[PDB]
Amino acid sequence: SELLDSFETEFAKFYTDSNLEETNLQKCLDHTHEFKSQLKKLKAHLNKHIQESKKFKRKRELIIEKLSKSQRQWDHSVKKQIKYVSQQSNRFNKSTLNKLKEFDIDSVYVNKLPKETMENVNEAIGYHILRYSIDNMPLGNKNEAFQYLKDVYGITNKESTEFIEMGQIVHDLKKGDTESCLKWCSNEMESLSSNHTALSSLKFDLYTLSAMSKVNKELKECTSLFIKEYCAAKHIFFDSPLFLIVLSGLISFQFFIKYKTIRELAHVDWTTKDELPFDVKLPDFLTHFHPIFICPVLKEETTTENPPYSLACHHIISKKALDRLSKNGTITFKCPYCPVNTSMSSTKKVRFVML
Amino acid sequence: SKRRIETDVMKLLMSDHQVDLINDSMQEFHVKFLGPKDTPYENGVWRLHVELPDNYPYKSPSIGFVNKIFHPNIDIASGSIKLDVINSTWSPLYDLINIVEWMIPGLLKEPNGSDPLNNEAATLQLRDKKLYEEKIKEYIDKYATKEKYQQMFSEDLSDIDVSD
Amino acid sequence: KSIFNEPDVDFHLKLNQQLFHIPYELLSKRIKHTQAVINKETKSLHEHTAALNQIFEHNDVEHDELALAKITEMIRKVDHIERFLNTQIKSYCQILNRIKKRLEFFHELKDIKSQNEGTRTKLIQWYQSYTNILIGDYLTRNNPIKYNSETKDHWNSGVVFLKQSQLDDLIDYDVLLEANRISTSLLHERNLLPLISWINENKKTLTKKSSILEFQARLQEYIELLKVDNYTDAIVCFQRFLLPFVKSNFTDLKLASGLLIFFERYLNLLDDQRWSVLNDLFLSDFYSMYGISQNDPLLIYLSLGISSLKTRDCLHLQLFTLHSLKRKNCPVCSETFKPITQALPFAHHIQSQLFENPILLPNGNVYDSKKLKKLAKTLKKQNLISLNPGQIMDPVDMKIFCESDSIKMYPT
Amino acid sequence: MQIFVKTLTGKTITLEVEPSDTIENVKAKIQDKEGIPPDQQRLIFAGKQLEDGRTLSDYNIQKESTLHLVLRLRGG
Ligand SMILES: [Zn+2]
Ligand SMILES: [Zn+2]
Repeated sequence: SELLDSFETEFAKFYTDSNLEETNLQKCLDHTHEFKSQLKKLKAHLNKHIQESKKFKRKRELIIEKLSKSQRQWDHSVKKQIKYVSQQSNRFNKSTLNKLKEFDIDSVYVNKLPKETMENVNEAIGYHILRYSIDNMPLGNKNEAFQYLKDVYGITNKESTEFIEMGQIVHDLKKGDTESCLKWCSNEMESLSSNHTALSSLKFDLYTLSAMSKVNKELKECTSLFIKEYCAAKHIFFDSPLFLIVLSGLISFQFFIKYKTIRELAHVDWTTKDELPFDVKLPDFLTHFHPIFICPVLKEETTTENPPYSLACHHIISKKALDRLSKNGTITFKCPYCPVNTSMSSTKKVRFVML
Repeated sequence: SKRRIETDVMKLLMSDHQVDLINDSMQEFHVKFLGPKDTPYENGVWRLHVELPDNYPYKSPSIGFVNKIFHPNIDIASGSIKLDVINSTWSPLYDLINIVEWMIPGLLKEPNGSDPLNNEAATLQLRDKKLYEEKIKEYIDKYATKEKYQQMFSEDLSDIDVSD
Repeated sequence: KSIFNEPDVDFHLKLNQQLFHIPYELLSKRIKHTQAVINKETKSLHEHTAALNQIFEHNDVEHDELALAKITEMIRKVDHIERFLNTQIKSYCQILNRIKKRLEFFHELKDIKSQNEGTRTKLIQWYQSYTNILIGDYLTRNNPIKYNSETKDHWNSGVVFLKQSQLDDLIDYDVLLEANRISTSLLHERNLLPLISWINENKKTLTKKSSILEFQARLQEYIELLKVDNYTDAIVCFQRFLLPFVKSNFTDLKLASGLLIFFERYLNLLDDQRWSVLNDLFLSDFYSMYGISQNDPLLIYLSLGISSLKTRDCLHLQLFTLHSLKRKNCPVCSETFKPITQALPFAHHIQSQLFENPILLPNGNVYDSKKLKKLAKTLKKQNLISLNPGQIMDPVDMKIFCESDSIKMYPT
Repeated sequence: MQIFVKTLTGKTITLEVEPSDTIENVKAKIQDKEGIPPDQQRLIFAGKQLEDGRTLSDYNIQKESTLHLVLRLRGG
């Protein structure tokens, strides 16, 4: 956006070129080097003159004058340059970094994590590191990577052998050999609980790659498909939960900051402690995990203690809402959405389940 | 049931609607409203006073206009809105954002002259439908525009070689 | 214009500003040090050239030789200052490069967000790098420091993770290491020596901001000098360091003077919680000095993310059927995150997230027609069970039904 | 072309329709997918109520629009 452009334009003043190679202090260095140069030159002249003296009065006067003329120039130029460096630094700070202090992230941190649950934050980090950044580790052969992980990163979680084998077979596949992947797929095909269509497609991809610019795309597709199939087969998370949680936290930041403003503007009270007041909108691949039903009349989630009930013509409302509308099963009523009367012939607790 | 009232007020707040509580009661307050574009009520700005009964979901809210608006089914001495959906065809399913954004423009775009609340407005609506627009613009001007809302509310020697 | 509702680049810049606040502090320190020392050296050269000019007054051969010796000394001094300036420039360029790399990173983000299936993957990779930065910063922040016998350079799990993941320039990992080293020295080693050196190095800034840390450090040293009876050293330390604080604080000094021979006024003074209270003071001052966030950012992100997707129903042949349910991949249901899930609040949903075309079965469950038919077809093909034609089977509560007993449902 | 309709509660519905299709057909489709009788059911596009006589081609559509489902209101 525009602020990033402001940073990028104000930062370039630190250097003295468009290529961003030379800083400002190089002027100080060159001035000092030049000063030493004429000091050396004037000393050699002094010696040529002394050895001769063993007309010259003016020849000595030039040396005397120059030897004090050079020092003043060096002093003047050097203090000027370091000042301009200091002034430029202060100007950059004031004109650039003072537009960021308005937002303090620490103000958002409410509902802090308990101090006794750091053994889980350090356990999810291990899973994420094992899942994603395992290929860069100098693990080498097996049965020593265990010691490497336990000593460097301190990773001692259950899902370790599977990830080590996965990394090894992926690295082997990266060299073009497809014996390991084919053998593993054929072995997995034997059981009566594996997704046969995905395994068959992966086998077809391996057969096409084995027959063979175009290879790189096929190699990447086969690698990604093997990753997905193996993660599904071994009952582990394809995407680490920590990544999804952080990605949700970003969006939650974006909406919270706004809610706090509407809080300072108009003073309102939210009396339900266990539920945060505002609302957050999440992408498609972060929502449909549990069946969520919001009652039309009460605008509240539906819980096992407040099961949903279906009316006469198959609308769905809460249980306490149906109790209130038809008081303890005494009178009848119509839907709050259509003119069809309803009685105690309403079906039992409807249960929503995601397939 | 305060949860429904709180959720509806929060939904009103999180949008661009300007809501002002009175003594922070959370059950009665005021909402800013802007006229719909197409209708002659285009540049008008108004303020609504709403009050939510304690039995809110099953009892209709009380909504009125504190400014002045000309309309057959709207009072002139006050702003007592009168339409069936709020009065007798209210189901415990509509919301405050819903009620405003649906049935305030809905009533603005469909006056009914069978049994009006403003008799002179009904007579004008039945007679002419061309000068009614200039009247409404007129009354809007004298009682509720942006301004009215703002008001009421040397020799260089030679060269000697040098040592490394 | 956000792809999956993500914030704009300016919000990302505002969100983690320590990355730009710490290198600036290092730069300011470098410039201040250079300016001070170079002014001192300039003054020395000025007095040197005054003395030399005085030497040239007498037009004698011996005085001329002395002048030549003086010029040789001047050349040596200028060579020394040249070497110092070279070192300072070398240090300057690295700190500039840090901000250069961070700016390039955020510019790459902006370029990604300014161009949808192909673009989404690039954003996902960028956010993978983002979470890697956060994880590395967290690991560097709180993880015991392991000393190196070779090259005697401190290192940690966060440092090696950053070095290996090629995110070296995006995190300082050294000012954080210094904070960790001093804090663990205070908490466990009880050394208290590194804190004194840090205070001595940064005395002017503490005095300008008037933080009560130097006095507290001296008081803790004096108390530690009385747990083991060294009365002469305690007295000399009192008279050398604790005296100049009479104007600022007097009751504490009087109490310290009273503590000279060993009353609930003394359990606090000799308790062990004072080691932490000196750690908290030091950490608050350090983070205020550099600009580091008072809390671990990863913790804030987790706190928001867990409560943002916690639902009400979120904690309450056979193998394939059990794996067929789509509720067994909730990121917050996993055994790792369960206690945090219980601690954090629920979520506020204003719309019902459900599936497309529900149908209700006689038992009392509502399913999706197309998904249920696909599951029946899959079960029939792989021979997990024998079924009559035109029949469906429900996963939970093992049972079979026909298509004539499914009633349409209308969620709202 | 597929079009979206937003209801009072908030639920968004996607549905298939042709430019030659009548508005009565759209109301019948919404009846099938919601269960609300078409007589007490109105649509709103660009702030204008739609009549049964006119078809979908009378009002311009960009093949991906956002209609609004509305109930019946009357003064008195
Ligand atoms: Zn119904
Ligand atoms: Zn869950």
